Amino acid sequence: LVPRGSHMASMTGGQQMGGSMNDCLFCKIVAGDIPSSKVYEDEDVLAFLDISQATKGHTLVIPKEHVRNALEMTQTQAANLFARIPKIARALQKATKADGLNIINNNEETAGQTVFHAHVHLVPRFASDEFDIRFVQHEPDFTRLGQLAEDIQKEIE
Amino acid sequence: LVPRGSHMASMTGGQQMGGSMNDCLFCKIVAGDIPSSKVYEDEDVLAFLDISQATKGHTLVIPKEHVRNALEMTQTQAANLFARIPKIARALQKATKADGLNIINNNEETAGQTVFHAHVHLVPRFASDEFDIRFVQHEPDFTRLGQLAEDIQKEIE
Ligand code: NA
Ligand code: NA
Ligand code: NA
Ligand code: NA
Ligand SMILES: [Zn+2]
Ligand SMILES: [Zn+2]
Repeated sequence: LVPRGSHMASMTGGQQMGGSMNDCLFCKIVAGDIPSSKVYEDEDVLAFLDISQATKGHTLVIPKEHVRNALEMTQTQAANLFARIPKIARALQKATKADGLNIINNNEETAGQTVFHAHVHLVPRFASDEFDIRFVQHEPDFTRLGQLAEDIQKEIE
Repeated sequence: LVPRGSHMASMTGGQQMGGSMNDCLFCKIVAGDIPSSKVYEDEDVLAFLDISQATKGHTLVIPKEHVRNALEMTQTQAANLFARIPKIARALQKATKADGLNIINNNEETAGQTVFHAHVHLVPRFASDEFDIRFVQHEPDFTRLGQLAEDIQKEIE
């Protein structure tokens, strides 16, 4: 596991905020210091087009309150961030006439995270894209699978 | 857009539930009719290992209440489903000693959806995987990008 230990430690991982994180591009966008291509904003959340446009309409939805990623969120932070996502996604699909949509949150560098303020990608999909998720499949060993589930249950409890 | 029109139509897309959806494998799992490799359960949510194990510990988190996908959810449905996800993800990461994690929801067939009961994938990542997300990048035309954001804003409002 990743090291912990801060005068601002959070119970759920990461740091509590003791106004914004420094050297955080997304905090600077929230503060209005740096411009973004905005599509939605309310008291808790900001959504803007991802400038790299993995597909047409690719959007990031971020909390205004800084948190590193979902691995470090409280249930309240996660509930607040995602409550807005269906409404934004419906609008994105309508505007782009998309056939489908992927919702993606990446946590830490091995999962592709490079900006350390939580962001949820909304990636419209068009029956055409160079965008893709490689979901490989394996045949389960049910005995090992049962033991893995037991191990994970232990950690929740 | 996809056709609408049902005696059980939902305001947010899809159908309201008028006890469970028939011919739904995930509803049958929720009902306890079909077994699953469970890792977490509460009043609103069930999480179990995905039998295909895209990576070690790959888990699906589903609402007990049937809804097709996030495109058709209410804010309450989305808030309830994702509130539990950080806690489950932390446990999964601890149990597997994962270096990162992807959180993914796929909506409709072009985005990879094949089971039509909403499910959020938690995909542990290990610095090793054959699992991958292909996030292609493009250079923006800022004038077109600004018009696209305007169009999307129009649909939210
Ligand atoms: Na935290
Ligand atoms: Na990311
Ligand atoms: Na609905
Ligand atoms: Na899926
Ligand atoms: Zn930030
Ligand atoms: Zn169902």
